[PDB]
Amino acid sequence: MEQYYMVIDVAKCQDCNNCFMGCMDEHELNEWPGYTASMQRGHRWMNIERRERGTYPRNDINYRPTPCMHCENAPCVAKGNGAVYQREDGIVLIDPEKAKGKKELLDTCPYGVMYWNEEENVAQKCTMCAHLLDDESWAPKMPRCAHNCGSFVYEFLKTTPEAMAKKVEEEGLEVIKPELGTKPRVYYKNLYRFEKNYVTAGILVQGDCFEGAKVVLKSGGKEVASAETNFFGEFKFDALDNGEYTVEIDADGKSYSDTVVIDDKSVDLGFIKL
Amino acid sequence: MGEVVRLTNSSTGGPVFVYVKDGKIIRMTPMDFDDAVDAPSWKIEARGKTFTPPRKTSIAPYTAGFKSMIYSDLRIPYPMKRKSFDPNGERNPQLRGAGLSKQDPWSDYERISWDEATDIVVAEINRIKHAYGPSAILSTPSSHHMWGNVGYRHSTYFRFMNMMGFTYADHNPDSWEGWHWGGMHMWGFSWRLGNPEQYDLLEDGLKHAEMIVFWSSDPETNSGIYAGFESNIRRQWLKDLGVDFVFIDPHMNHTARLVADKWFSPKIGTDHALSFAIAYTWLKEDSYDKEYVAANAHGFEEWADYVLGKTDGTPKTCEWAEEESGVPACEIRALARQWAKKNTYLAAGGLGGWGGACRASHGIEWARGMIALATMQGMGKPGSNMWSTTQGVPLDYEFYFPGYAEGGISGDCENSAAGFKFAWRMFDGKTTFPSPSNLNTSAGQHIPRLKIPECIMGGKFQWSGKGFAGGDISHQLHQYEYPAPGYSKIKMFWKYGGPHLGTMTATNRYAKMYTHDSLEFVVSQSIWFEGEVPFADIILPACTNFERWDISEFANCSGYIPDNYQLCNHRVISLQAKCIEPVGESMSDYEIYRLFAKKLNIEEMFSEGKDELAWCEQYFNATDMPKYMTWDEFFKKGYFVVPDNPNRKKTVALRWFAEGREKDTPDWGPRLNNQVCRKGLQTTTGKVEFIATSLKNFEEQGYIDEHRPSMHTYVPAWESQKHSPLAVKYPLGMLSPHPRFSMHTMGDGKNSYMNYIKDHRVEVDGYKYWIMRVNSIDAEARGIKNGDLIRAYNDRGSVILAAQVTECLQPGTVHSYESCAVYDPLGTAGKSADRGGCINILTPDRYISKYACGMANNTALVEIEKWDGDKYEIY
Ligand SMILES: Nc1nc2c(c(=O)[nH]1)N[C@H]1C(S)=C(S)[C@@H](COP(=O)(O)OP(=O)(O)OC[C@H]3O[C@@H](n4cnc5c(=O)[nH]c(N)nc54)[C@H](O)[C@@H]3O)O[C@H]1N2
Ligand SMILES: Nc1nc2c(c(=O)[nH]1)N[C@H]1C(S)=C(S)[C@@H](COP(=O)(O)OP(=O)(O)OC[C@H]3O[C@@H](n4cnc5c(=O)[nH]c(N)nc54)[C@H](O)[C@@H]3O)O[C@H]1N2
Ligand SMILES: Oc1cccc(O)c1O
Ligand code: SF4
Ligand code: SF4
Ligand code: SF4
Ligand SMILES: [Ca+2]
Ligand SMILES: [Ca+2]
Ligand SMILES: [Mo+4]
Repeated sequence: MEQYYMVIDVAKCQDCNNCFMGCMDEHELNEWPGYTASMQRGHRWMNIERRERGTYPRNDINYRPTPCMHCENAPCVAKGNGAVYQREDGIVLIDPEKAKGKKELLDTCPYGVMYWNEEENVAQKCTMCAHLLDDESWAPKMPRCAHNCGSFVYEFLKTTPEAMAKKVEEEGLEVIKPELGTKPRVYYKNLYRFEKNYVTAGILVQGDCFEGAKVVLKSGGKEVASAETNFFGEFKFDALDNGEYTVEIDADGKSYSDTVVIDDKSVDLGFIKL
Repeated sequence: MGEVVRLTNSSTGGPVFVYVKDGKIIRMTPMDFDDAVDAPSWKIEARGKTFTPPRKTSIAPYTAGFKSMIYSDLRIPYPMKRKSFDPNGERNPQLRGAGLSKQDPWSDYERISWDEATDIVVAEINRIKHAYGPSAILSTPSSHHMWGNVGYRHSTYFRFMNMMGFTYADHNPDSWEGWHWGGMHMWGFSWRLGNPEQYDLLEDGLKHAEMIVFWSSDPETNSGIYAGFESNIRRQWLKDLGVDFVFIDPHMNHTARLVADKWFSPKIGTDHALSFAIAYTWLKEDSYDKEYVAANAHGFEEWADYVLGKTDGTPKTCEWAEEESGVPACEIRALARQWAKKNTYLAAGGLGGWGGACRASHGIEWARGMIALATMQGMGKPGSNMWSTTQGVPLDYEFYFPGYAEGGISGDCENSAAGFKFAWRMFDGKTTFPSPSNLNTSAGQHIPRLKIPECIMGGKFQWSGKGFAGGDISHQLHQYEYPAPGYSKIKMFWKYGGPHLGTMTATNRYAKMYTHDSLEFVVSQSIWFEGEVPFADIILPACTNFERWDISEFANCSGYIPDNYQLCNHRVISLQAKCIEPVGESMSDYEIYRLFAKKLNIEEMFSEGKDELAWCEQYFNATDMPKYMTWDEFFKKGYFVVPDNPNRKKTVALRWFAEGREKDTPDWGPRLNNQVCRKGLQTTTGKVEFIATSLKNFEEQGYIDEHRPSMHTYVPAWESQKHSPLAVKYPLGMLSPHPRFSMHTMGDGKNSYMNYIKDHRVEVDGYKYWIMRVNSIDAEARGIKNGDLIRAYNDRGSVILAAQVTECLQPGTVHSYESCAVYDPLGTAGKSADRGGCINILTPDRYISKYACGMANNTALVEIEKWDGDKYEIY
């Protein structure tokens, strides 16, 4: 009993929106009996979250394509009163007809991935193009997002829970809101880009960017990370949890250290003139 | 009634497989190759790895949602006539755009049949030709078009128009401005309008690249052109190889946002200050290829003294450059030192040339600054060149297949590149003939696209060059006038499309020109009811390429961009199948023209008895395709993957020049007569001229032009923050690059799916507003918050926009894409604030220089504030 899984590499999203345009292309003007009515303009079955970090000039930005998690322990199946069901292959689907007249369904979602269709008076959302996955004719054998990507962000697969579990540990795959225990089958690679923060700076020596300066990050006094500054005299420690840290710098025997507070924000220490 | 069928077609966003059922398009997707019938891909062994492309094509966003454009409710329904227009009575020119002025465009028109619509246009055509002559009939499409070689403007449009009128509003080299009116004088490449060749650069880069400087380059967003996201994996390869990526762009563009190792954000119009400071550093530290320069440069000694500040008294230091651009001196110097000691490729622009930086008030010096830098580092030798990572793919340059620029069925040897090779293959001087124009030529009459408003409203104009002056370096210097000697002023305007309000400069003037009483008749042959269309007297519905038969190659423009199919991972030639019947009462441009040809009594000559599919087969036979398959086999398969050519010898771009030997690439130039024993550049000396001999001649002949000196120097940008008096009122520097989610106007608006993209348009109280990115510091200072409706304005007009607060811009700089398809005046057309998002209402219409008659859009000074809701009817 093989199940479907999807892996999204945040580090590779450029927000071109090929996914999103892919659903729309597949669902806005088409109706799929047994799966879903036509999509409503403005809905985001595929919601590409955008998050800028830091401040000019050492800022950055990352994106998190967010479809349906089709979680193994689905809350809306449990509280959907039969209007939502789970297939053997892991896909979680809304019954297009049983769901009509029930706006309450949207609230059974911790991820808020379902949208209310006015014309159809029903909740709608990600179906993982089950209609396409259930049809041999669809040669690609994968959803429209993944197929429309030109950035190699998506990894669609159908394997055993064991094989997926093995992949998760090798690649350090993560899920959104693990603490809720819904167990999403949509995993994220390099999720720290979107969920965590960093501290950066530019080291100068005698007015010029210094390369090879040794930088160390500490929390509680113990080294958390380290690196040497590049030719722009910069360093960047990402994947940091909120808290206080100390940055220590050694260049040409000249040392410098300062504290940094990470509070759901990334910090640019600016130019450090040594 | 039937099953789903997979068909093929293409677009400006890449080829696509089209699934059709019961006469309706179900979906459009990228193409999967079938290794059982599609030839194997190329391979590049480099630095211990084997690089080969994905067995698939890719598409752009606007192509992914293209279906919503085909079935758009803003699609022109049927022939339309302006109610207030009476051919035999009151023409009321002053009422053109009246509906638009009362925010009710459609109400201005009434439905009419194709028969009556064409009869009306024909009556106008014949009246005007017998009273004033064909030159009194003005006409112009625009830079881009629905994909398809046979139906492309260089083909169908020209073939018909050349047999009818006419006075062409020749297009300014928009894409190349800086390189065209500037770089060309420094290194030639006129046949590429200033851009460099790029042959075999991918392998050279994979083997030798250590660093790439993306200057005014966003390969992801632009893809060079027409290439979806074909190059994304190539930079991934480079990245994984350890190659550093530095981006210099006022805006932290999309490529930078993805793989930047460092980002520079120079104030608008200040890039050449950086190039000058980098050169100064190399001269002060002897960190450049002297041997190279000593052999391949002209006037470098004098230029060196300028860079060193001996002759003007101002050494071009990184500090001096920081004060000009806002970019840290130390960072400028560190980049200079790294550039000098590492194998660095200069990615000027997204194509290998181009770059929004080239069409701005400092466009000429930026272009020359890029050539200067790449020259000093010995471009052409292994590990050093101008390469933007989008071209240089090892495709079979020996296989011949026409790009749309080669003219298709027109065979116009002067207004298309048919003369190079296609014309000779397509026509036989026996059974099929070309359609030449004795008017759209230098000795005839044409007018500048950028100055159509002045020609119409002013009745007169004088300028330099005719359109794309790629013939030779000095062709752009030729002087012209309107009306041309012996020719007549414009009486009629036959528009093809209507994007100028969002794509030209200080565009309110394009709206104003339509009501001038000198304009007796305006016809609009377009697809969507948008932009300029609501100003016409008669509107004719054309259809997209998905509703007609055509043929084309993935991203193949050719002509002024010879072999640009090298932008893709594979050469994909596909049949553009008529997937569905034309929508509503529209028809293909060719059929429209065929109908006119019939009523103009020139049907036989125009069509030669062929329909679109007939012309496609003849087109097919004039290429190398027959070597691999017959028309029938091709028509059936739908697409063809050109086989790899493993054994051909590699000829890296400019290496022949670097090595002082004969030109050996497949480039279309320099012409033999522009070289001594076919060595050297097209320039007189055959070298890179820091002091351009051609311009020195021009200025010595009496054409004094302070903003285009013969010697590449630091000419302060006439529309920058510290050099223009305007900065007092409008302190913010605005750049307006090409739209991320649309191929210019083809994607935006039209009630398409692209309008729902978060970073394209923001819905506010029911209306989806265009976006303007503002640095948090400037937003904060104006009480502006993310999502607020703001008013961007200057002496040229006002535009209402949705604010996007960001860190991706140096404080003092604002960003808002151009090419908005929606013109939606809040008051009188051309006299009030637009909320459609036509940012080009605010760009400078002043020519780059007195004689460099190109657009300088990307350096515009504006002021913004929270919109108080007024309509600002003050223009
Ligand atoms: N601020 C700023 N302004 C710029 C630039 C910049 O960087 N900054 N970029 C400049 C550059 S490079 C360019 S190339 C110009 C783009 O200039 P263009 O004029 O703006 O842009 P397009 O959107 O391609 O417009 C082509 C028109 O032809 C119509 N059309 C397309 N296909 C067909 C067809 O098959 N049949 C018919 N009947 N009509 C058709 C379309 O609907 C459209 O209105 O913008 C320039 N302006
Ligand atoms: N999605 C999409 N792709 C397109 C197009 C489109 O409309 N939409 N246009 C197609 C066409 S016609 C062409 S000609 C090519 C254009 O290809 P390009 O000319 O390569 O596009 P850019 O010119 O790089 O536009 C400039 C980039 O430079 C920055 N920039 C603008 N002005 C300056 C400046 O003065 N200095 C510096 N340092 N940076 C600057 C901007 O932030 C932007 O990311 O794109 C093609 N691709
Ligand atoms: O945008 C440019 C690229 C290719 C052809 C053109 O005519 C053009 O203006
Ligand atoms: S198509 Fe790929 S790169 Fe584009 S926004 Fe979606 S995941 Fe991101
Ligand atoms: S993401 Fe929401 S809609 Fe999807 S399965 Fe989980 S709880 Fe149900
Ligand atoms: S899997 Fe299909 S329904 Fe789900 S976001 Fe992707 S394209 Fe949409
Ligand atoms: Ca990113
Ligand atoms: Ca070097
Ligand atoms: Mo262009």
